[PDB]
Amino acid sequence: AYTNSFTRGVYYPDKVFRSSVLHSTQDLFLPFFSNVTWFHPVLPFNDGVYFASTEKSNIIRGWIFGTTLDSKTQSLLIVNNATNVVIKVCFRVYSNCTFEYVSQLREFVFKNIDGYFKIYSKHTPINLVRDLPQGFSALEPLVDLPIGINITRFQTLAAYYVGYLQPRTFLLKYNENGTITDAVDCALDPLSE
Amino acid sequence: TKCTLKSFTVEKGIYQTSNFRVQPTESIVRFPNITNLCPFGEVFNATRFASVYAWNRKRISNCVADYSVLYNSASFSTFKCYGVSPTKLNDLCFTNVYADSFVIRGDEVRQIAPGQTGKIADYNYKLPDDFTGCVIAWNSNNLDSKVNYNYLYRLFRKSNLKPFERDISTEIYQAGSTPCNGVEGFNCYFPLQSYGFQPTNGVGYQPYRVVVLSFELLHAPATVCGPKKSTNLVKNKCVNFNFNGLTGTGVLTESNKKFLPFQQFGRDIADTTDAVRDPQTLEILDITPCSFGGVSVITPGTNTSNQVAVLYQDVNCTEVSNVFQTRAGCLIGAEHVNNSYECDIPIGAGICASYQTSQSIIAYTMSLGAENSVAYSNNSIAIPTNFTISVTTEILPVSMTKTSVDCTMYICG
Amino acid sequence: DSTECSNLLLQYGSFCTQLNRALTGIAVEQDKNTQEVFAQVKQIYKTPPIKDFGGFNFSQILPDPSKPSKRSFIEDLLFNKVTLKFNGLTVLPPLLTDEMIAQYTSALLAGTITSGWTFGAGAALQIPFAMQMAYRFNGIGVTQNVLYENQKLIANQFNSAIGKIQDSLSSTASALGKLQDVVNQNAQALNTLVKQLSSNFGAISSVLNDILSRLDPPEAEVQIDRLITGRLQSLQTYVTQQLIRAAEIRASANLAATKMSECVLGQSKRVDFCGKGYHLMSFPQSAPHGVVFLHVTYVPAQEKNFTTAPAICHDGKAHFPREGVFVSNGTHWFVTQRNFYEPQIITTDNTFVSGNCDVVIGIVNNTVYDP
Amino acid sequence: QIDRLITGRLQSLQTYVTQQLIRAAEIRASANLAATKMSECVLGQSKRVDFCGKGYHLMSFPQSAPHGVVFLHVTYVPAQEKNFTTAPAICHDGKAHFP
Amino acid sequence: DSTECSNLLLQYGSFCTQLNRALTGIAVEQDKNTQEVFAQVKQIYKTPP
Ligand SMILES: *[C@@]1(O)O[C@H](CO)[C@]2(O[C@@]3(O[C@H](CO)[C@@]4(O[C@]5(O[C@H](CO)[C@@H](O)[C@]6(O[C@@]7(O[C@H](CO)[C@@H](O)[C@H](O)[C@@H]7O)O6)[C@@H]5O)O4)[C@H](O)[C@H]3NC(C)=O)O2)[C@H](O)[C@H]1NC(C)=O
Ligand SMILES: *[C@@]1(O)O[C@H](CO)[C@]2(O[C@@]3(O[C@H](CO)[C@@]4(O[C@]5(O[C@H](CO)[C@@H](O)[C@]6(O[C@@]7(O[C@H](CO)[C@@H](O)[C@H](O)[C@@H]7O)O6)[C@@H]5O)O4)[C@H](O)[C@H]3NC(C)=O)O2)[C@H](O)[C@H]1NC(C)=O
Ligand SMILES: CC(=O)N[C@@H]1[C@@H](O)[C@H](O[C@]2(O)O[C@H](CO)[C@]3(O[C@@]4(O[C@H](CO)[C@@H](O)[C@H](O)[C@@H]4O)O3)[C@H](O)[C@H]2NC(C)=O)[C@@H](CO)O[C@H]1O
Ligand SMILES: CC(=O)N[C@H]1[C@H](O)O[C@H](CO)[C@]2(O[C@@]3(O[C@H](CO)[C@]4(O[C@@]5(O[C@H](CO)[C@@H](O)[C@H](O)[C@@H]5O)O4)[C@H](O)[C@H]3NC(C)=O)O2)[C@@H]1O
Ligand SMILES: *[C@@]1(O)O[C@H](CO)[C@]2(O[C@@]3(O[C@H](CO)[C@@H](O)[C@H](O)[C@H]3NC(C)=O)O2)[C@H](O)[C@H]1NC(C)=O
Ligand SMILES: CC(=O)N[C@H]1[C@H](O)O[C@H](CO)[C@]2(O[C@@]3(O[C@H](CO)[C@@H](O)[C@H](O)[C@H]3NC(C)=O)O2)[C@@H]1O
Ligand SMILES: CC(=O)N[C@H]1[C@H](O)O[C@H](CO)[C@]2(O[C@@]3(O[C@H](CO)[C@@H](O)[C@H](O)[C@H]3NC(C)=O)O2)[C@@H]1O
Ligand SMILES: CC(=O)N[C@H]1[C@H](O)O[C@H](CO)[C@]2(O[C@@]3(O[C@H](CO)[C@@H](O)[C@H](O)[C@H]3NC(C)=O)O2)[C@@H]1O
Ligand SMILES: CC(=O)N[C@H]1[C@H](O)O[C@H](CO)[C@]2(O[C@@]3(O[C@H](CO)[C@@H](O)[C@H](O)[C@H]3NC(C)=O)O2)[C@@H]1O
Ligand SMILES: CC(=O)N[C@H]1[C@H](O)O[C@H](CO)[C@]2(O[C@@]3(O[C@H](CO)[C@@H](O)[C@H](O)[C@H]3NC(C)=O)O2)[C@@H]1O
Ligand SMILES: CC(=O)N[C@H]1[C@H](O)O[C@H](CO)[C@]2(O[C@@]3(O[C@H](CO)[C@@H](O)[C@H](O)[C@H]3NC(C)=O)O2)[C@@H]1O
Ligand SMILES: *[C@@]1(O)O[C@H](CO)[C@@H](O)[C@H](O)[C@H]1NC(C)=O
Ligand SMILES: *[C@@]1(O)O[C@H](CO)[C@@H](O)[C@H](O)[C@H]1NC(C)=O
Ligand SMILES: CC(=O)N[C@@H]1[C@@H](O)[C@H](O)[C@@H](CO)O[C@H]1O
Ligand SMILES: CC(=O)N[C@@H]1[C@@H](O)[C@H](O)[C@@H](CO)O[C@H]1O
Repeated sequence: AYTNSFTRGVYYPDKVFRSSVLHSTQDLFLPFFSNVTWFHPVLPFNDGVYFASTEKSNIIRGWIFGTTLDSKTQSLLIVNNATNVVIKVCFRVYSNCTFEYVSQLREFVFKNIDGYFKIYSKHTPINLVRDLPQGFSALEPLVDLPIGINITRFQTLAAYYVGYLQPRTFLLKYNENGTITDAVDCALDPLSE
Repeated sequence: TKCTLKSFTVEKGIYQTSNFRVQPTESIVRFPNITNLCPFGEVFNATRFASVYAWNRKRISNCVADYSVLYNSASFSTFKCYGVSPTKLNDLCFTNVYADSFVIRGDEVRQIAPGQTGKIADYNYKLPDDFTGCVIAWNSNNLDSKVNYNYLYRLFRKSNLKPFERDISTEIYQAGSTPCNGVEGFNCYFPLQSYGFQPTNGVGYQPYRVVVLSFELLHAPATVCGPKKSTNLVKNKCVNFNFNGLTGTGVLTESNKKFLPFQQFGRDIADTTDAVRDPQTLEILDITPCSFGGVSVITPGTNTSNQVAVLYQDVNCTEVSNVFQTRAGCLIGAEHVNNSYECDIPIGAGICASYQTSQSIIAYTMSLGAENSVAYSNNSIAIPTNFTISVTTEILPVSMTKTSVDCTMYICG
Repeated sequence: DSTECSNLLLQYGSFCTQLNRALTGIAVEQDKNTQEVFAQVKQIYKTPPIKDFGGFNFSQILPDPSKPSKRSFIEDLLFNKVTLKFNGLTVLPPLLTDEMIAQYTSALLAGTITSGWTFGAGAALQIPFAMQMAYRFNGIGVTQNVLYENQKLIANQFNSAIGKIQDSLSSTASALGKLQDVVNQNAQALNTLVKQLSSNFGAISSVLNDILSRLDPPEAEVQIDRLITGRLQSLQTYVTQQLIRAAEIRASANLAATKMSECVLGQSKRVDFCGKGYHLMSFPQSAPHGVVFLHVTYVPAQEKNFTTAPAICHDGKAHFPREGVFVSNGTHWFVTQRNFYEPQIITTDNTFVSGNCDVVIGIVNNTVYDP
Repeated sequence: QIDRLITGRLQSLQTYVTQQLIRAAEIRASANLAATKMSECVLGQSKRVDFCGKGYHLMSFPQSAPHGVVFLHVTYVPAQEKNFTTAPAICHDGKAHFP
Repeated sequence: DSTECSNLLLQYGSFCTQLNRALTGIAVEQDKNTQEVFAQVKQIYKTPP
C-alpha cells in the first residue's frame, strides 16, 4: 500500500545557521515524490530512514533498532514512556551493556553515520488524516551514541509511513530566522536541476 | 616610500607605502560549562575495595576526565605510568578507558607492572608487555587492618593468567596424580588464602589499594576526553578567540541577529564566520575583522619639501600633529581648511590635499569650478564681438617598444 | 597571518607586489574613467531660479533642492532600480562621491539648457531655449520656422516623452541591465575568490592552522606549499579576470565620454550614434556605476506620396531646387524642404538655373514664377 | 629543482606576455583614435565638437613625437561678448520676417 | 570521463565553472556582435520587380 513521499522529509544537515541565503547540501535525504511503503512487522535499514507516524491515541512506542536482534550482538532499543525516553545498547518485548541514555504529523529521521546515531523530529498540527500533505518542516533534536554497527531492523510496536534516505544534493532556502523554509531537489526534475 | 619606490626622490603624489592591521591582544578561549564530569571518585574513595583474585574493573565512558585530581594529590605512594603521560592527556581523548581496583600488600605492588612474575602477576592480575596506562597505589593500613575486612589472593593455578584475565573459580587445585573430588586432600589444595593484615605488620606486609587505569587509542570513535580551560570574554577589542574549536581573529560585539536554539555559529555569505554564540552564557556575538587597510603617504615632492601626510584608509582613527577623519580614512599631519581649491593630489571621497602656505599640507573638499549664473532672459542674446584663435596640443601614444623574449633562453639558459 | 606560510610565500618571489600593482592600476583607472566621463564642464553652471524654457519642462531631470542627495527625480529612480572587508579584500571608495557626480551632471544639464552648445566651445553664451531648438532644427535640415509655428506641440511632445521614461523606469524591471550586470559580475568575482579558500587544493586539509598543528614542520611544509600554490593560482586568476573586465569597462567609459562630448555638449550628425532619428539634443543622468543619456531626437511621421521631378524646364532652361525638392500634388508643382512638407510656389529666387532642357533626364515642363 | 624553477619562470613569462597583450590593446585603441584625428582634423575640417581642441575647429597640424603624435589644433574662440535685445520675427505690413 | 580524475579535480575549486562561464559569455557576445552590425533595419525591404 505505497504512497508518494511528498516534499516533506528534509532535515537540517549541520548545526550552522544561515540567514536569508540559499545553500546546497550533499548528504542523505528523502527523495521528493518517492513512493514510501506505508505499513498498516518487519522493516530493513539499508541506510538512514525517514519514519513518519500518526496516532490519535499515541499507540506507537519506541523503535527497537537492531543489526541482528538475535541476542548475539548488541541492539539499540529506543523506547518511550510517559515520564522519560530510555535508550540502551542492550518490558514485554525482549530478545554486555555498552551505554544507556535517559532523557525527556510526527516527523522522525534516523541515520547512522560513522557509528553515530542521529535523530530529527518534528510535531505538526495535522488536519487531514491518512495523507501526509506536501509541506515543509525540520529540526534536529537528537541523541548521539557511538555504536559502530549497521542497524538493519525497526520492529516498531495506527499506521506509519517509512521511506529510505539516499545521498543526493538538495538546495535549501533559509529564512531570516535561520530556519529552513523551503527546499528543492537537484536531480528530481530538469526544472529543479 | 623612498624604499618602496626604489628612489631617493619621489614626485608629488599619494603612494600606498604599506599596509596596517591592528594586532590582536589577550587571546581568549571559551568552552561550555563542565556539567558532566568521569567517576574517578567512586573508584578511588570506594569504602570497600576487592580481593586481588576477583579484581574489580570499571569501564569509563561518555564523560570528561579531569586527571589533574589524580596526579596533584599528595596521598599516593606510587604513580607509575607506562607509555602515556598523565600530565599531557587533559587535551586528549581515548577510545576506551578501564579502571581496575584491588588490594595487595607492599612487596607485591612491584608486581603490578609489565613483564613481572609472582603470585599476583601469574595467578591474580597480569599486565601486558605493551601496557599503556598508570599503576596507582597507596597504603591502606588505616582502612583494611583492624583488631574486619577479608581480602583474598590465589595460591595456585594450572597455567599463568593472560593479560587482563580474571579467575574467580574456587575449585580445588590438583597438584599430584590423584584427582580431587571437589574436596581438599592429599596433593589437593584450596586455591585461595586470606591476607594477614595486622596493623603492627611491617610496611611491606600492610595492605595497599591499587588502581590500574588502562587506555586504548584506535582509529575509532572516542568518548573519554580531559577538561578544557575557559576564560572571560571581551568586547570591541581586536582579539584572537577560540569558540568551541573555531579559531578566529576579530572584534566581538553585540549582535541583534537571533540564532535558533540549535545553531552555534553563523556565516553571512561566502563561508565566512560572521556570528558565533558563546557556549557558556548562550549569547550571540557578531564578529567584525578588526580594522585593517593600506597606509599611503601624501608628499608634495622631495625637492619641494620633506613633509608628508599619512592616510590610513578606511580606519576610524580612534587608535593609531592634528588627526582629521575623512570619508576616505584618517589623515595624520595635514591641516584641514574650510575654503576649497582645485584638486592637486587625489585623496578620495571628494577630498584632495596640496602643499601651500606656513608651508603646510592642507586637505580640502575640492572645488568643482567657478560659479556663474549666465543671465538668461526670454529676449536677451549675447553675441560675440571679437575672437581669439588658439592652438592647443593633443598628445597621443601610437606605439610601443617591440620587445621579443626568447622563451628557452630566459627559462633555462 | 601564519608565519611559516609567510616564509614559504616569501620564497616564491615578487608575485604579490605584481598582483597588488595590477589591482591598484585598475583601481586608479576607474577613477580616471569616471572623471573623464563626467568632468567635461569647466565650471558648474547654476540654472536660473524661474524655469520658463519656452514651454519645455525639465523638472524631472533637473535637481530638486528638497531631496537631501540633491539629485534629479530620474537619477533617484535609477539609483533605486539597481540593488548593490572579509579576509584581505578591501573595496576602496570612488574618488568622486555620488553627490559630486550628480553635481557634474546638473552642471552639464544647466549649461546645455541655458547656453546650448556654446559652453562646450568656451564661455557659456545663453540663448532662449526656443531659439536654440530652432538652431538644432536647422542642424537636422528642417527650417527654423517649423519649430516656432509648432512650438506648443513640440513642447507637449517633449514633456509627454519625458513622462514616458518615468513609467518605463519605475515599472519595467531590469531596465538597467548593463549596470546591474557589472555589479553582479564584480560580486561574483569576489565571492568565488573567497570560496576558493575552503578548497582543499590537494592538501590534507584546507584550514591552515589545522595543517600546521597536526604535522611536523618538515612534512607540513609540503601540504602548506600545495595550499599556497592553489590560493596564489586562484588569486592570479581573479586579477587577470579583473584586468580584462577593466579593459572592457574602459572601452565603455571612453564611449560614454565621447557620447557626453558629441551629444550633450554639441549636436551630432552621426546617424544612430545618439538615438534613433535625427539628433536634436541629449541630457546626462548619473546612474550608480554609469551614465544614462536621454536622447531627444526628431523622427518624421505621416508621410505623403507625391510625384517628383529632378528639374523644372521653363523657357528653355532647367531650374533645380536650391534646398528643396520639386513635388506635385497632381496638377501643381511646389518646392518643399525634404524633411518637412511645406510647399511653396516655384520661383527664380528658390530655384537656381543651370544648363538647358535637353540634357537632364526626367524633367517636367512648368512655369517658374518670377517675382 | 629545475622543475620548480621552470614553473616559476614560466608563470612569470606568461603574466608578462598577458599584460603586454592588454597594454597593446590599449595602445591600439589610442592609435586608432590618433588615426581618426589625423584623418578628420588634419586632412580636413571637423564639425564634431571638442574632438579637436576647445572651440570651433579651424585646422590642425601634426608633429612627430617619440612614441606618439602631437596635434596642434587651431580653433576659433569667440570673445568680448555684448548683450542685445532679440526677437524671433519682425512684423511688417502684416507679414512675419525671419532671418 | 574518468571518475578518479574528476574527484581529484573537485579539490581545485571553481576553475572549470569559471572557464565555462567565460566561454559562454564569449559565445553570447558573438551573437550580440552579429545582431548589432546587421540588425539595423526594422522591417525587411524588397526591391521593386
Ligand atoms: C579684438 O577683439 O581683440 C584683439 C586682441 O588681440 C584686439 O587687438 C588688440 O588691440 C589692443 C588695443 O589697441 C592692442 O593693445 C595695444 O597695442 C599697441 C601696439 O599696437 C601697444 O603699443 C599698446 O600698449 C600701450 O598701451 C597699453 C594700453 O594703453 C598700455 O597698457 C601699455 O603699457 C602701452 O602703453 O601698449 C597696447 O598693448 O593693445 C593689442 O596689441 C591688440 N592685439 C593684437 C594681437 O593686435 O587687438 C582688437 O583691437 C579687438 N578688436 C575689437 C574690434 O575690439
Ligand atoms: C516641354 O514642356 O516643352 C518643350 C518645348 O516645346 C517640348 O518640346 C517639344 O517636343 C515635341 C516632341 O518632340 C516637338 O515636336 C516635334 O519637334 C520636331 C523637332 O523640330 C518637329 O520636327 C515636329 O513636328 C513635325 O512633327 C509633328 C508630330 O510630332 C507634326 O505634328 C508636325 O506638323 C511636324 O510634321 O514637327 C514636332 O514639332 O515636337 C516640339 O518641337 C518641341 N518643342 C520645341 C520648342 O522644341 O519640346 C516638350 O515636348 C515638352 N514636354 C512635355 C512633357 O510637355
Ligand atoms: C504614405 C503613403 O501613402 N505611402 C504609399 C504606400 O503605402 C503604398 O505602398 C503600399 O503602401 O505597400 C503595400 C505593401 O504592404 C501594398 O499593398 C499590397 O496590397 C495587396 C492587396 O491590395 C496585398 O496582397 C499585398 O500583400 C500588399 O499588402 O499593399 C501597396 O503597394 C500599398 N498599400 C496600400 C496603398 O494600402 C504605395 C503604393 O505605390 O504608395 C505610397 O504612396
Ligand atoms: C530576532 C528576530 O528578528 N527573529 C525573527 C524570526 O527569525 O523570524 C520571525 C518571522 O519572520 C520574526 O518574527 C516577527 O518579528 C517582528 C519584528 O521583530 C514582530 O513584529 C513585532 O511583534 C510584536 C509582538 O510579537 C509587536 O508588539 C510589535 O509591534 C511588532 O509588530 O513584529 C513579529 O511579531 C514577529 N512575529 C511573530 C512573533 O510571530 O518574527 C522575528 O523577528
Ligand atoms: C570651518 O571653516 O568651518 C566650520 C563649520 O562647522 C567651523 O566650525 C564651527 O566653528 C564655530 C565657531 O568657532 C563653532 O561655533 C561651531 O560649533 C563649529 N562647528 C563645528 C561642527 O565644528 O566650525 C570652523 O570653526 C571653521 N574653521 C575655520 C578655520 O574657519
Ligand atoms: C511508571 C514508570 O515510571 N515506569 C518507569 C519509567 O517509564 O522509567 C523509569 C526509568 O528511569 C523507571 O524507573 C526506574 O526504575 C528502576 C528500577 O527500580 C530504578 O533503578 C531507576 O532508578 C528508576 N529511574 C527513575 C528515573 O525513576 O524507573 C520507571 O519504573
Ligand atoms: C549551559 C549551561 O549550563 N550554562 C551555565 C554554565 O554552565 O554555568 C554558568 C555559571 O552559573 C551559568 O551562568 C548563569 O546563567 C544563568 C542563565 O540565565 C544566569 O541567570 C546566571 O546569572 C548565570 N550565572 C553566572 C555565574 O554566570 O551562568 C550558565 O547558565
Ligand atoms: C516672447 C515671450 O514669451 N516673452 C515673455 C518673456 O520671456 O518673459 C516676460 C516676463 O516678464 C513676458 O512678459 C510678461 O511679464 C509679466 C510680468 O508680470 C507676466 O505676468 C506675463 O505673463 C509675461 N507675458 C508672458 C506672455 O509670459 O512678459 C514676455 O511676454
Ligand atoms: C512648470 C511646470 O508645470 N512644470 C512641471 C514639470 O514639467 O513636471 C513636474 C512633474 O510632473 C510638475 O510637477 C508636478 O505638477 C503636478 C501638477 O500637474 C503636481 O500635482 C505635482 O505634485 C508636481 N510634482 C510632482 C513630483 O509630480 O510637477 C511640474 O509642475
Ligand atoms: C490635385 C490637387 O488638388 N492639387 C493641388 C496641389 O497639390 O496644390 C495646389 C496649390 O495649393 C492646388 O491648387 C490650389 O488649391 C487651392 C485649395 O485651397 C485653391 O484655392 C486654388 O485655387 C488652387 N489653385 C491655384 C493656387 O492656382 O491648387 C491643387 O488643387
Ligand atoms: C557680456 C555681458 O555684459 N553680459 C551681461 C548681460 O548682457 O547682462 C546680464 C544681466 O544684466 C549680465 O549679468 C549680470 O552682470 C552683472 C554685472 O557684471 C553681475 O553683477 C550679475 O551678477 C550678472 N548676473 C545676473 C544679474 O544675473 O549678468 C551679463 O554680465
Ligand atoms: C627640484 O624640485 O629641486 C631642485 C633643487 O634641489 C631644483 O634644482 C629643481 O629645479 C626643482 N625642480 C623643479 C621642477 O622645480
Ligand atoms: C569612531 O570610528 O569610533 C568612535 C568610538 O568607537 C565613535 O564615537 C565615532 O562616531 C566613530 N566615527 C566613525 C566615523 O566611525
Ligand atoms: C564478548 C564481547 O564482545 N565482549 C565485549 C568486549 O569485547 C568489549 O571490549 C566490552 C566493551 O564494554 O564489552 C564486552 O561485552
Ligand atoms: C577523600 C575524599 O573526600 N574524596 C576523595 C578525593 O579526595 C579524591 O581526589 C577522589 C579521587 O577520585 O576520591 C574521593 O573519594
